[PDB]
Amino acid sequence: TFLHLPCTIEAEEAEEIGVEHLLRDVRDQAAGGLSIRLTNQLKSLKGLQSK
Amino acid sequence: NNNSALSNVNSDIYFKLKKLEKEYELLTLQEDYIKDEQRHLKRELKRAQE
Repeated sequence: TFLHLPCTIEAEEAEEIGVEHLLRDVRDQAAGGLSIRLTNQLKSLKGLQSK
Repeated sequence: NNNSALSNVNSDIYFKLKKLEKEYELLTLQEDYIKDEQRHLKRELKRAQE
């Protein structure tokens, strides 16, 4: 059987440089200013609720 | 004495003032525009600093 084992995206450092280059979007979730995290807090409640 | 007409003001209101009124609607629109533009340079300001 196939058991779930924790995974996350973390990026290499050499990879990073290109990730920065190709992301030129404002980023709705990026963890910014007051504004960015009020949008998050709502998003976060509907995330959990569906789970 | 005097020389004035009242006819002229009233005419000016139907004719000429309505075309100025289209223009004041545009300054409303400008008002809206510079909210989104202010927010945008705020996003970019952060991006520059990073």
